[PDB]
Amino acid sequence: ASSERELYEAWVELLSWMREYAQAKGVRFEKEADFPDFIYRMERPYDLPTTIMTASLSDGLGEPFLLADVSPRHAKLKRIGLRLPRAHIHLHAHYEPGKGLVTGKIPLTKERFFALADRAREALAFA
Amino acid sequence: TGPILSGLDPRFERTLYAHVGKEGSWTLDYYLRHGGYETAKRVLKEKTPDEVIEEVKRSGLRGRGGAGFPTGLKWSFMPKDDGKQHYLICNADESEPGSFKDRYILEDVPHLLIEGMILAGYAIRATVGYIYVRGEYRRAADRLEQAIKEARARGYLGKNLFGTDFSFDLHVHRGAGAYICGEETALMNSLEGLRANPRLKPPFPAQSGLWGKPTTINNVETLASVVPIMERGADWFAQMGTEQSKGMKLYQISGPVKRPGVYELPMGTTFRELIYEWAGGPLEPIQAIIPGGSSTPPLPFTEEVLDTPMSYEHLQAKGSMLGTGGVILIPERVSMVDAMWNLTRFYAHESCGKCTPCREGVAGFMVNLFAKIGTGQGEEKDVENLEALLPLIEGRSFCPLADAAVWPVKGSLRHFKDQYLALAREKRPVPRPSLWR
Amino acid sequence: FFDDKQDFLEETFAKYPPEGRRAAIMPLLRRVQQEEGWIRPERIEEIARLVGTTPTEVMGVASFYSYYQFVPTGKYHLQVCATLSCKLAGAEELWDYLTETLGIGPGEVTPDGLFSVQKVECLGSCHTAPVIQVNDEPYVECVTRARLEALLAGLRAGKRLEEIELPGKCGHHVHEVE
Amino acid sequence: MVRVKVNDRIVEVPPGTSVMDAVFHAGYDVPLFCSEKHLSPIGACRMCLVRIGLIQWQPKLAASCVTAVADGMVVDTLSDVVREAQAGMVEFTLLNHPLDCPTCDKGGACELQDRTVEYGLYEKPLELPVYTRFEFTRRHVDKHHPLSPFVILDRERCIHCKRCVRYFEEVPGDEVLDFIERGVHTFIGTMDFGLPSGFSGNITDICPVGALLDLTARFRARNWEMEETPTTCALCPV
Amino acid sequence: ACPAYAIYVEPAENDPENPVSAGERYAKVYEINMLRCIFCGLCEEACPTGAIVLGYDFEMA
Ligand SMILES: Cc1cc2nc3c(=O)[nH]c(=O)nc-3n(C[C@H](O)[C@H](O)[C@H](O)COP(=O)(O)O)c2cc1C
Ligand code: SF4
Ligand code: SF4
Ligand code: SF4
Ligand code: SF4
Ligand code: FES
Ligand code: FES
Repeated sequence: ASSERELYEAWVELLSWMREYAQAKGVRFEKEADFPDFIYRMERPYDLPTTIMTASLSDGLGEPFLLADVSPRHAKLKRIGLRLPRAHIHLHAHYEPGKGLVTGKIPLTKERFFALADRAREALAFA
Repeated sequence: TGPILSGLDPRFERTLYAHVGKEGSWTLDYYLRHGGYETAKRVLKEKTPDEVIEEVKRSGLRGRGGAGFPTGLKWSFMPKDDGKQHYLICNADESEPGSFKDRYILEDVPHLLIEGMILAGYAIRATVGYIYVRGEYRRAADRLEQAIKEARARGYLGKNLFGTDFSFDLHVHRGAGAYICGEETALMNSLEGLRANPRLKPPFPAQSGLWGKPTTINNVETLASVVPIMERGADWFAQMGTEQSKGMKLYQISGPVKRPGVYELPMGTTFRELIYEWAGGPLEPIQAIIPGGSSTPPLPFTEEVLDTPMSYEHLQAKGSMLGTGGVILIPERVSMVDAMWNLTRFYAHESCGKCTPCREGVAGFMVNLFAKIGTGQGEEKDVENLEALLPLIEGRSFCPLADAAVWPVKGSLRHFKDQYLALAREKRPVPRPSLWR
Repeated sequence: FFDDKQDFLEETFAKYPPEGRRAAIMPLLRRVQQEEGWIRPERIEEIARLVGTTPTEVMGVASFYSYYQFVPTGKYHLQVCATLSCKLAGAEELWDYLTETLGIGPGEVTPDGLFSVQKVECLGSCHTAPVIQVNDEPYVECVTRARLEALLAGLRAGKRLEEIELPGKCGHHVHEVE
Repeated sequence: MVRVKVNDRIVEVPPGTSVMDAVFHAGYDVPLFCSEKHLSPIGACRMCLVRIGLIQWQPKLAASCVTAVADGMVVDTLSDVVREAQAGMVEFTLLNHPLDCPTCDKGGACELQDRTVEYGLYEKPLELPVYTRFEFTRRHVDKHHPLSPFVILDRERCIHCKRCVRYFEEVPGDEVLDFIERGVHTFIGTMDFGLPSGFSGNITDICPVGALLDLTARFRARNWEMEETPTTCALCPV
Repeated sequence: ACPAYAIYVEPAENDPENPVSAGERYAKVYEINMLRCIFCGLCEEACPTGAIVLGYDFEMA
């Protein structure tokens, strides 16, 4: 499917949010990894709009409180994930065309996300 | 009747229940007023430890968890007094799916269990017992804490007993769920308050275990069945089923079957008898039956299958085993893929991560195959893959969780293959189940 | 936390052999879990200090199990079974409805703050499938749109499930059809 | 002394020594990731699998870093079933290992890396060559994470041997690392900060993958290029 | 890879704000000695991101 395109565009969305919330609170933004399928590309033409496979929001102490990973080109169940560490909470965004980025069937929106971030932050952070 | 006692006939007498469903039966005094605690008094004032072993070793009792190890032998490994402690751990975290026999034993007739642990305790010279009750069972955990205070107050579960010199006590330790904690070695860590992962196997707890001192673990059924044995003789026990398949067992059933529940049937009984005579036939014809536990692998609905006994000696040979007697019936409305999908998303959840083969292999590789097949993004390749994955997992785990997760998917590709190949090869997702009321 | 609760400490520490000290982690946690509804760092640091063991161990033990929590819960922590049997009675579809009514999925809290949701695996009461467990208060056997909506409507109106009742019939240890 | 025959060669072996050593002693070889010298085996990485005879083989492959030794024992590490099971395990471990060799500062000296090239032989005369049979998204977690002024911690890389945790528990007696969740989700992490102990750093050599690295020497040369000069530490009298 | 020891690469730790290499690690010093070199091209084949790629200029002296 063309889901691919929307998925990546949604991944841009997640990133966009992460910079604003991050700068707002003074909590860090951090790139973790960049795609193998970018680093090791060198003659297969690149098409994607970002280079970042994994990224996180970190607290004052320096442990992450939120991890954010997209699936790259290779994948067979392409998804974007969130994970709160230590909490055993794992969220799976699929895309449903036009509906949005959904966690199952619930739309994942900015407001949703800010709340998710805050409950993470307030609970897990030590700083 | 007679020494091959199968089915309902007038000479089989219920004993493991006859009090459940009648609320207000968890009083010490209700139990006492049935003539209870005589049998404890008798063994304590009469027999030696050796005799209460030797009797049971004949009786036909054998492991009643998701294992079958003839219980005589299991006590035979005890050191029989050196000055070292001994502890009897009642494993009431039976939380393997499809299984719920143990739940009510704890809830309505606790003082029975407790008596059984007094009996067993005395035999292996153990002085303290932990009952590791499943954490989410709230009712059971109340009733057990309750029972143990009562029994202790009136002093039959005390620091000295009768005119005797055996002494015994119990503690409840309410768990926190988690299937893997059920495994016998896992439990000893779990209880000890470390993280729950199994231990190595060259010490057996009998020969050295829990905090250095030798431990014994027995199952809720196993313990409950000790009282009838000790009461009425080994002979009274031995009549039930074929030999090496003695005793009754608390069979349970679910699915779209007419009257599911616990049906206390003798062993060696046919499925046919259970599903029809007792459980009032099905509601939709069957695609497969997973007989006992969730460990065992499905058997297609067959006449020759229905007519096979329930034992550790007839289901053995049929490429299954008997888990907890908790049968599940699978109707043919839904897809086998969608059944196993749910089953192996469960097993994958509950691994412990200690082994590579089962950490990475099952909970990361295998499961995703299922996903692939059952989303219609599948292909023939994936089933070919899966097939080859199985001998690479079975062998190589460190504890038996893996083997319980592979067998269902092992058995299921021989018999129901067609469907798997269908949904994958044709790029067709599973249909949805349609049975929510 | 257990500073006021010192009888409770004597009570749980007494049960074990003195050399088996580490056992206490499970109950000590379990007290914090029921009464404040989700563990906090300070609790674990204290629990650690008490049992005379480094925090990191206690963290590992604590983080293993299914029951324990570490984030904002609601009032009614909704625990839907997702295993085989339950699927066959349409537990799947239950979770679809439930979640889409409330407006939140896993590890989130409802805007009122009365509802957290969370999956769980086989609860071992397959015959009366499905089931849910709210908080730690006995199993709501069966779920049907009615039975559910009654449970909901009560909780929403300021009454628990231990103090109200539902339509239907769910038996003692046998029950009927599916 | 107990008489063991591995494949076709015999070894003496003082009674009660793990099979693994008797294998290596005989000159045949097995891979192994979880059991380092002067640390107890808790056979867990599932690599050291052999088949054993006592003549009759056995229905399951024993992990040689665990079971004892006995009379006239045969231990086999050439057979079709052995190599096959190993091929399996190599692949399984590698399932979630993130790609990083060129920038991995564990360089040409990585137990995972080398084991792969040693044992991972599928079936491939004149066929297509085959590489990794995984084809779903990997684990992804944080990495490059300082635990202390001397130790940086990746958390993606790790293969979940027990070596580092095991060490901390047995040897300096201070626990400061221990596993977190469970199933596939599990990851090593801290809950004490700075790693207090004068002996924290040793795990860096101990980790047989590149998960645990020496921050003072993070990015200052690739592992092999160094000239490796044996000498003695004189900053104390030990 | 080289059989002349002609390529010396001192690595360095990437700025996070102005990365000069896509990966987390880069080459603060990259030197190549022509007067040693033999022009095998094993370097390029060995390089996994194919960064070093033999040229067309050759009028060097
Ligand atoms: C992976 C695994 C999980 C197990 N889980 C349980 C359990 O949840 N409950 C239980 O009573 N026994 C369980 N057992 C078996 C018991 O630990 C023990 O071996 C058995 O119950 C002893 O026989 P008896 O209980 O019939 O006396 C498990 C065994 C294995 C290998
Ligand atoms: S087989 Fe699984 S659940 Fe069992 S010890 Fe190994 S990783 Fe743990
Ligand atoms: S970081 Fe290394 S030593 Fe620690 S468990 Fe992992 S692979 Fe083993
Ligand atoms: S730890 Fe080893 S196998 Fe992993 S990226 Fe590093 S050099 Fe490679
Ligand atoms: S072509 Fe490259 S590998 Fe060959 S000598 Fe030159 S610098 Fe070395
Ligand atoms: S499958 Fe739900 S209670 Fe068993
Ligand atoms: S070295 Fe044997 S299982 Fe790890």
